[PDB]
Amino acid sequence: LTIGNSTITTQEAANIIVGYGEWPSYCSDSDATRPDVSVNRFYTLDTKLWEKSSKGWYWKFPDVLTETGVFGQNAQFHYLYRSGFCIHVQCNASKFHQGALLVAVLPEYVIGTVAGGTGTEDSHPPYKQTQPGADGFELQHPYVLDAGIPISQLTVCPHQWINLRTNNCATIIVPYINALPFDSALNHCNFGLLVVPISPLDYDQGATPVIPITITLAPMCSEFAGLRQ
Amino acid sequence: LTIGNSTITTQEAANIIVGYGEWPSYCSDSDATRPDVSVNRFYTLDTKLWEKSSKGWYWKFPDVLTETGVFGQNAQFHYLYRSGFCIHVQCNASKFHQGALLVAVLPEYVIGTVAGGTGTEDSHPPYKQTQPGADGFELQHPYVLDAGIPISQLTVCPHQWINLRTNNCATIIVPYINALPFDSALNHCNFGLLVVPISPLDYDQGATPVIPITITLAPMCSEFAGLRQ
Amino acid sequence: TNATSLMERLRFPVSAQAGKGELCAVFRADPGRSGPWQSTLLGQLCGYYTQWSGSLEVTFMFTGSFMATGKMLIAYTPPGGPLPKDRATAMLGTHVIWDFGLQSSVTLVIPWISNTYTTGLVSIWYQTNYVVPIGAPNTAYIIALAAAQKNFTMQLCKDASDIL
Amino acid sequence: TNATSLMERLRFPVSAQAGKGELCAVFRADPGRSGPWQSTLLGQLCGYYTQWSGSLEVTFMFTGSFMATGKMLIAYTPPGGPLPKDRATAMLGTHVIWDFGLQSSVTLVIPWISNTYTTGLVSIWYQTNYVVPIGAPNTAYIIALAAAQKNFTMQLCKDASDIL
Amino acid sequence: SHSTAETTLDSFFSRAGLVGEIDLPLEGTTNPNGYANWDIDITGYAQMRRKVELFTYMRFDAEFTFVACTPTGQVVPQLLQYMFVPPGAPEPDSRESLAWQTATNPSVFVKLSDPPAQVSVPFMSPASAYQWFYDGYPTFGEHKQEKDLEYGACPNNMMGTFSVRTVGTSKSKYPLVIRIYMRMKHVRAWIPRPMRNQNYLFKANPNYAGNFIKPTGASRTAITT
Amino acid sequence: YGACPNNMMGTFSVRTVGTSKSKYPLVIRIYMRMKHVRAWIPRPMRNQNYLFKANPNYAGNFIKPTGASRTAITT
Repeated sequence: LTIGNSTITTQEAANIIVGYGEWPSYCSDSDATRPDVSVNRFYTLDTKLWEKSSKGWYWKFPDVLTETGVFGQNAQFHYLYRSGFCIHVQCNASKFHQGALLVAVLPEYVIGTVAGGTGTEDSHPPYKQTQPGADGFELQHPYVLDAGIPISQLTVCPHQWINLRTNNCATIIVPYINALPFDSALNHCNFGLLVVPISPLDYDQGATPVIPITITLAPMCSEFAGLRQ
Repeated sequence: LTIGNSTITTQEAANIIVGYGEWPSYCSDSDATRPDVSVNRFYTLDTKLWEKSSKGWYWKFPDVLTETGVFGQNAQFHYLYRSGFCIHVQCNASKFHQGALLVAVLPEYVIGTVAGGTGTEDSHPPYKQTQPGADGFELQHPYVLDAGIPISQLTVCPHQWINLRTNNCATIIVPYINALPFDSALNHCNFGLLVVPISPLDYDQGATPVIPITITLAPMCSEFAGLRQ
Repeated sequence: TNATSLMERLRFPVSAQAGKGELCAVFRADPGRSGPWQSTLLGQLCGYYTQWSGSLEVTFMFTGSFMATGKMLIAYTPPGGPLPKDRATAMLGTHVIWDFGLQSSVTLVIPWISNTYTTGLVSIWYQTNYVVPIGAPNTAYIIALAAAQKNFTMQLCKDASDIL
Repeated sequence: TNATSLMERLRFPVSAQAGKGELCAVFRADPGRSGPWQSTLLGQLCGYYTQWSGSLEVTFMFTGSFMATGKMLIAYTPPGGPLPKDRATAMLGTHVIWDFGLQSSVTLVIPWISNTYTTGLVSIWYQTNYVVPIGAPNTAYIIALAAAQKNFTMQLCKDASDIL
Repeated sequence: SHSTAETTLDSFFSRAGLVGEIDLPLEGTTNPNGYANWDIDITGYAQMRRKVELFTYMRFDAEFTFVACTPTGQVVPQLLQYMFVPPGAPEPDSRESLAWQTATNPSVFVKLSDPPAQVSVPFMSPASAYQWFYDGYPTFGEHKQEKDLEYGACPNNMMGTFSVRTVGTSKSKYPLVIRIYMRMKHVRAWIPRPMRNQNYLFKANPNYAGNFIKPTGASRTAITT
Repeated sequence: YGACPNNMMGTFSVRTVGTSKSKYPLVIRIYMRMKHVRAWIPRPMRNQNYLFKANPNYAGNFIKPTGASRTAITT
């Protein structure tokens, strides 16, 4: 893609999947400024440690981007925000590497904490358990994903499978999907990113024990809108 | 003017003066993102105390707007800024008020501090003397304007005279005038605003001793541009 | 609240003693919540309903003295955000210039739209203190009036009267 | 069944130690009977119904090493007939050649039709043991997935839940 | 809903609200003669009065239902008939009054197993619209030298009354409770009046108390929100 | 967090009409069914039993849907 000073090469001979094949539409109800010069540069999320004992990572959107990045600082001005997400997952392995990673996006993924004892009596999640920042937290038991959701039923939603054999990278376009076009920004959780490997990483001794996995995102439809309050 | 939810009434039967009658032009050299939704709202500067003993006010542009206002906070992101200025001076007086105010704009108005003694030995201006913030400072001796510049020679530059008799307000359009189209933003002083009354305020006892004077500005040509550094 | 001061409820005065201050913050546009809203006919109307969503405009007509002059400034705050701290804080947001010679130019401009206290309020701040010359009174009265727009609707009817 | 080994339920390994043997016999395609079928969404769907008749296909995608080579063989057994005794017994019936370079060529071929245990099952047998050269790992993982065809239908609805 | 037809005036105002209970006990002092007369008063109940006081002149049709039951909620095999007396005919005073013989009212023979009958009366008021308080002098003469008691009186504005009685020569042996549900169907606005803010003290006069109150004083100061 | 004072759909009010107290004991039964069904946002169908109705919390000791199959070899 060549727009301005940006010059990158990607593979256009992959399986590009779009959710239900429908771009977001604009609302026309009555119930009630797009800078893309220094904001359109591609952002690379910090690399995760893909390792044999790695259990997976989860991220709440756009909760983790409310303040952390440039998206955070220019969302600190506008009360509302809505844009498309460019999923960018790539596999970098040699002829001696094995594995199979499953990546999916689940709208309205509810988080569940731990609650032991005979009597059901739960408290409210604290600040760090609700948003741990960029540090993240490794799933203790991904077989039901630390939330009572077993892996066997994650396929019911639009999904795709990652086989590192033929692809070198995968790009997924998920449109701005929501039940209410006018909704809160810092309150409602639109969706979350779950990366659950199926085949654990396998390699003989001598190779690099960690594979650098890259996550990149770009605003497909930058629209802050809203009003100053 | 009716653009969106804005609805104001001004007088279009006044003396509208434009500097040399020439809009700014764009540069085409090689020596080397305009939000107007929540920034286009009209900004009213804090009212100054027009009084009999008032000597005048001065302001450095865009030095006082680097951080103080919304213009400040959205200029804190872009390294450069350039826009037009809408001078908005109005006179509100009764049938028993007298006076005559002289308002002019002087490009590259150098500030001079006090230096007494037989031997010329000057230091550098400190932070508060260089920019006093929004507090301002009243001129001690405006007859030479506390800078060795006598009032008799201020007429040499494009000027206009304020007679409160016929007008109720005055609007002046000064274009973005500069010798170098590519210049620093936080270093070079483009110009300054000087308000030197000629006829001191006069009124009999019983009326309001202070007249609320309003200064309003609007970006005629919002262009942040620049690069993130 | 006492019976000995119920006569001046209808109108409120403006004083010249205040300089670059703040007169009053108009309460949140909630026809259901008690207060000045319920005294209105529109508030009594909405008192029999449950939900209400819309954008409100508050018009002011200037009633100062003949030779009085000055600039008064109206600004609206988006919902969610708190009350502006200072006149500068109100100015750095959406701002509308009001001249005393033009009465009805006021229009509703929305601050910003987002894609997702509970509701925002509109506030007035003293840009310039009220000034009159010698021989003119230093106080006046201002009148506030509100109306309903086309986008004001209710969907559900239910019989619920709190008084009496 | 223990809680200390519930993590590896999702995937199963393949071992090179086995030579010309037999990995596993896929259970009878009965969405109603308990087992792996009920864990599936289709099994949970059919758990509220009574009868189901159709022909099923089981697809496998190969996930061995890059330099790994070999031939793996899939064969289906008609209903009524018992489990084949040996790899030769499986070969003497209907047989389908599966190459590791071609992924989706697998198709459903019916053994025979007659004119008249209860139902037959599909089984996999080790034609060639998994071989890798020096420096390559000797184990891998394989994924199994099933889908529904057009000829899959139910005629009667009835409210019957066993859990809970 | 999505359709605006559900949110119209018909559904906004169509609601059968309680107007009152008719007390006809086995023994008592109010009506020991085995029958009672209930005048139709819209100002008697506060909420319907508060609803109708928004307007002055209007035009609607009236439908009445008589729901009768015991205080225990059970039914008894007793013969009852609902008969309305026109204003022209005088209200019955005795159990054997001739007002019970109005031929203009048809009769229906049913049992308590049948749900309560439905009766409808149109707008039969001599005037074109309702008026509960009469401003002026009912006398159409020059007589203003005596004590004018007619001020506010209107001997012509009665809409009639209902006559529910126990049919039969033998006295009823069961206590009964009667409930009546009202709603307006056809509503039109002709002359608007301000909707009342201060509570009324009497129903037949617009008089008020000498100690007025404030609708609400929750807002302690204008500064605080 | 998790509270919604706006989501109540209302409630039913069944009472004994009349001033006198009812002298009979009663039992009331209610039958429900859905007529017009449409699917908008699918979610996985629950496998693990819920412990509470107002929260999605679960038990600390998870179970297996079925373990009838002793070995993969046997059918």
